[PDB]
Amino acid sequence: VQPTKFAVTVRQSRNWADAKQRVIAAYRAWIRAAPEIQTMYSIPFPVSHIRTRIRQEFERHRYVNKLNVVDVLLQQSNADFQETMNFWRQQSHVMAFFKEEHFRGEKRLPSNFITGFLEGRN
Amino acid sequence: VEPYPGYELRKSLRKEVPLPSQEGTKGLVQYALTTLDIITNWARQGSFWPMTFGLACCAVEMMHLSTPRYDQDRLGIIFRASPRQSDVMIVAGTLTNKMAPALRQVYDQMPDPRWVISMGSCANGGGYYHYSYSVVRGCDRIVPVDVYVPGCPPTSEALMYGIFQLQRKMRNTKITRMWYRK
Amino acid sequence: NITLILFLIGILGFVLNRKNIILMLISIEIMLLSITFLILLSSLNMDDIIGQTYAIYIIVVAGAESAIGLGILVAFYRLRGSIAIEY
Amino acid sequence: KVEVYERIKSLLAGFDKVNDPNNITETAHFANDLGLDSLDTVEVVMAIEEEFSIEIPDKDADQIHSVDKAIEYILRQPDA
Amino acid sequence: ISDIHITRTGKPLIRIQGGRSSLGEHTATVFGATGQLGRYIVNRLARQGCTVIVPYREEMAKRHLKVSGDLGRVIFMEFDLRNTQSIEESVRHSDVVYNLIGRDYPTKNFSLADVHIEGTERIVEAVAKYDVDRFIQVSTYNANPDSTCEFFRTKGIAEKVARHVFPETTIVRPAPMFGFEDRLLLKLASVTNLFTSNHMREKFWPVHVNEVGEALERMLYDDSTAGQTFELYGPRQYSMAQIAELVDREIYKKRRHINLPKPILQPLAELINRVLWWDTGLSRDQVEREFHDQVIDPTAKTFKDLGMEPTDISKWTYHYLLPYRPSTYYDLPPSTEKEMREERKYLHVLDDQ
Ligand SMILES: NC(=O)C1=CN([C@@H]2O[C@H](COP(=O)(O)OP(=O)(O)OC[C@H]3O[C@@H](n4cnc5c(N)ncnc54)[C@H](OP(=O)(O)O)[C@@H]3O)[C@@H](O)[C@H]2O)C=CC1
Ligand SMILES: *P(=O)(O)OCC(C)(C)[C@H](O)C(=O)NCCC(=O)NCCSC(=O)CCCCCCCCCCCCC
Ligand code: SF4
Repeated sequence: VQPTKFAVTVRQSRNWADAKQRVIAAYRAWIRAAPEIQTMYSIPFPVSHIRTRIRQEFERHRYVNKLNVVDVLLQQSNADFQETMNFWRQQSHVMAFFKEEHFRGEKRLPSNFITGFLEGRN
Repeated sequence: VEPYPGYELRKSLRKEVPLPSQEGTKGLVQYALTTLDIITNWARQGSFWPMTFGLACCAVEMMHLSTPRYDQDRLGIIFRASPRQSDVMIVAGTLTNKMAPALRQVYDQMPDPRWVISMGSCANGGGYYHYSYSVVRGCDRIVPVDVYVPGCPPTSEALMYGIFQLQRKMRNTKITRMWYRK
Repeated sequence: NITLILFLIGILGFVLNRKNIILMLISIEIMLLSITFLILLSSLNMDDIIGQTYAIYIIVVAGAESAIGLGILVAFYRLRGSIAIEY
Repeated sequence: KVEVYERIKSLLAGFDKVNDPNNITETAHFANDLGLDSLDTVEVVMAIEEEFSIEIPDKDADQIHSVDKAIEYILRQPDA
Repeated sequence: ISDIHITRTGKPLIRIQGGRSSLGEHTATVFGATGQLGRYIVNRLARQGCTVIVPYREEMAKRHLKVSGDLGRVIFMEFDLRNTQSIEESVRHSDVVYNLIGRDYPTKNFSLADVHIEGTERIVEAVAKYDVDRFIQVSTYNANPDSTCEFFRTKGIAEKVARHVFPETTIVRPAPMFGFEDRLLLKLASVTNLFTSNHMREKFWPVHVNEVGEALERMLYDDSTAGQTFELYGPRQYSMAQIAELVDREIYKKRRHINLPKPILQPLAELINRVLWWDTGLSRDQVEREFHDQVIDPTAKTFKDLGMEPTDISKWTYHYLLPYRPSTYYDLPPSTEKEMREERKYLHVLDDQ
């Protein structure tokens, strides 16, 4: 806020009820900003595709049961959110977040044993 | 079955034209086009305006080329702040990953004809920071480079030698004769 | 004759314009120039330097009133943020 | 009002995370009746916010957990 | 699809799949790589750590190609199509040769037959002399040696010459391609007026230049594409008018075509090509080409055979034409009542400054 546009002072969560509000607050800001993110970096994907990525990022950490670890993830989310909504990231940075735009594909690991073996460890 | 009817006989009348590097000027229309070639190249050499992307300590040696001892202005070199007014990009410094998008952007904003001079070990292949997590291992990963100047830092005279090489490159550039070949 | 046609152009500026208030200021400038041009040409026909003097004071006054009108527009725009009429 | 509900069906029925369509009521809940977990609910309120073109505060959004709660909330807000 | 590729002549290529520094094992020559399509095949090979031989004419034109590969991967060769030594010096080490040399207009130095028929014939003869494994010859849609249109005709004989000298020639027939630096989307989007003597009624199936470049790469990897023929086109048929509708729909500008009649435009098109020194987009055989309508051969391999699904051009107009839509404040649509009301919360002039 005061230092720069989307700056959030680093604070610990008081309890699990406090943490959950921040996590939902963080998700709400992210998926709300998805229309702006598309037109601001000229992303060649629909807001639906972008918003799915937001949920998966939040779902990788759905099973965390440690309060200190949540505070770390919340601070990372605020830092990524600020550097996105401020035009500090470049199209290369945001585009790299979408795993489909790598010339070797998104399925960058072998499907099963025999496809990886026939190609040579993937 | 001789694809087209005269295919077999036509293999003996195929004129073999010389390569541009070993071609000559004979006549008047040829001579005219070399004259414009000389004239247009003399102007490119005579007003050599670099856009100094002075990333680090190589910019100090680059800055010493405009000072009284060497006085690049005596040869027609004027440093330009924006890529719009510039003909040559001198990458003089370590190109970090964080900085590479900016370098590509200013290269894209340079009008043709344009050239890039990589100056210094860092700009050339990464230099002392080749094994760093934050360094591009040579600006030729990002932009095409016309001349590489070695040294960390190259001396002011070494930079001048590279600029002379690029001028000699312009002086041998075929423009009106290249279109005249094809 | 040209001066008459110009007065119509300034007149026609008010007929055709529903929403451009800046065009209203410009159409007054066209009318005033048209009337000053008429005085100048007539002053030439009647060999009268007073016509040229009258035209000089119209240029002075019309220049003075353009500045007042722009200042009034600036005070207006400071509060509204638009010179567009919603119509 | 009733005009809000007919717009409410336009997005919940289009939502792909509903357990079964036509399960929507005038007072249905996202969690108990419609089988929506936490974040799917966050997304539904965000879709309603877009329809009425009014931003919803995070505290107000937490209060909204049912189809009726949203219908009541949008009416109170002047923008629509 | 693996760490081993065995070439037509048997060479085993043990390959380390990766990025810039990896070992692709292939040595490729790409003729006409300095044009619109040559950048996508050269880029695809070099970034896999394959050696790409690039024969060029203008030095300043080929400078962007070097960025694709690691050090020592993109190799430049001075070449003329009438210098045989240069053609076969560029080819004797390669295991695959792409012929992308074409031109839509005749020049003072090259007739359409000189660049296409005689051009291919010198290259294909070099390919057979050194036993190159794969010779992929790029051609045109509607390629037919019985066509009145010299473009289509000279693309027809060159197919027959290539297949005669080198029976395993792979022929690729692309439809007009769109994309970055294309001559379809930007030509419509840029030139103020077009001299089209057919009311833009020629139809075709546009295909992304990216997919053609990717397809060319996929033929290298499968030995089953040799001796085959590939018509390569997009999913849906368009016409120059319908695509112009998309272009206008994206840049907020109105297309204007003069549409002079054929008996008058065609000789004029000849004059302009013989007095102007660049591609004017207008020539005698190009005016004739606009009456023809792309007819797809039914006995030719498609993207299906390569495992690809072309995208429709209307999916790409917004992406490729976004930098051409005006974004000045003067051009936004009128403010909503929501916007009119919020303006009254701000001072709009600094009176203290
Ligand atoms: N683009 C399209 O929509 C279509 C293209 N094609 C074919 O696709 C292939 C590639 O197309 P595209 O990349 O767009 O074409 P471009 O015109 O962009 O490039 C053609 C290439 O041919 C080279 N070339 C032309 N004439 C000669 C010559 N006389 N001697 C040596 N080299 C020459 C050019 O080199 P330089 O730059 O030095 O002139 C250039 O690299 C060509 O074979 C073309 O005919 C056919 C159908 C549709
Ligand atoms: P619902 O019951 O479904 O789930 C509620 C929560 C998530 C609280 C779980 O039930 C739960 O108990 N979770 C445990 C604690 C927790 O939520 N962990 C904190 C995670 S915060 C997090 O994951 C932040 C990631 C943000 C990433 C955003 C997208 C990436 C940035 C780039 C955007 C696209 C390019 C511009
Ligand atoms: S090459 Fe040496 S002198 Fe030049 S910028 Fe890098 S470290 Fe500094």
